[PDB]
Amino acid sequence: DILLLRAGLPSHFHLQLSEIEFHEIIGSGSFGKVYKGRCRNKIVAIKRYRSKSDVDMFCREVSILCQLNHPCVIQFVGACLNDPSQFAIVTQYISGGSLFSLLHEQKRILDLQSKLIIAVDVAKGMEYLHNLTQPIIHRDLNSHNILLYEDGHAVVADFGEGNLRWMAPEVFTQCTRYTIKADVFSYALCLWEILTGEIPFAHLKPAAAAADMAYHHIRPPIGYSIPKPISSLLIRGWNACPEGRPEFSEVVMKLEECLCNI
Ligand SMILES: CNc1cc(Oc2c(Cl)cc(NC(=O)Nc3cccc(C(F)(F)F)c3)cc2Cl)ncn1
Repeated sequence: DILLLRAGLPSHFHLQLSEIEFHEIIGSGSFGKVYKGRCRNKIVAIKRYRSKSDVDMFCREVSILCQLNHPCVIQFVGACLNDPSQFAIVTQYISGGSLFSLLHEQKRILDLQSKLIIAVDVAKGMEYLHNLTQPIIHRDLNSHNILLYEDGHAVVADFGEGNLRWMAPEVFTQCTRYTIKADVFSYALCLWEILTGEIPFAHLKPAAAAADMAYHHIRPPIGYSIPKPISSLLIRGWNACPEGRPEFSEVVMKLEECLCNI
């Protein structure tokens, strides 16, 4: 199974653990630890791994990562595949921190152009993922999974955390496979999060906020201040009906159009 991955993975992506230099620990998880370090004269982040469940996730992640090549998506450096002790995933380190920190922790006041540049960059990355021959549903797009360069540009990542006529809506929805349009919903919430500088339903806990969007059809408030083209993107973006949400190819277009008038 691992051998099948070794073969499909381009040779230049093959790392030897000795090639990788581990400095500090940045985060933890079910998979193991995430180190910062140095590899091939680059400052990198290393996802070091500690069952068949765990390995299935490892192969999945590498298979995803070796395909990704876009300036708005995380950048794969390589993977070490010799034996399950040495399993690691290396990516180019990004130093500007998450979008979450910029908005809610550093609480920095942002120009509309600064806001729109991050928003466009995230839309491009998503457009990229959705337009792969085998499209990738991020499924967990949020401001924690959006990293920033020091000049204000953004990158999309993933830290890794019967008859229908009479069916209850919650039951119907579980029988309906979700699509890439699930990312457009998440994205819309991020877009609101950018412009307002507030966490979506900040006064609520996560599961409480989710229930109000699903059961009670509540969205974050869209003020008059927010520009017409973007408030439009919001309205259509977090539409309960997936088919009513726009593609990222259109999202990029509308947003780039805005960057010209600013
Ligand atoms: C703190 N600066 C960092 C941290 C860092 O850690 C990471 C991150 Cl953030 C991500 C990943 N790997 C992935 O994101 N993999 C992935 C899997 C499925 C889909 C996607 C995507 F991009 F399509 F959403 C990405 C690994 C590490 Cl070590 N990396 C850089 N700078």
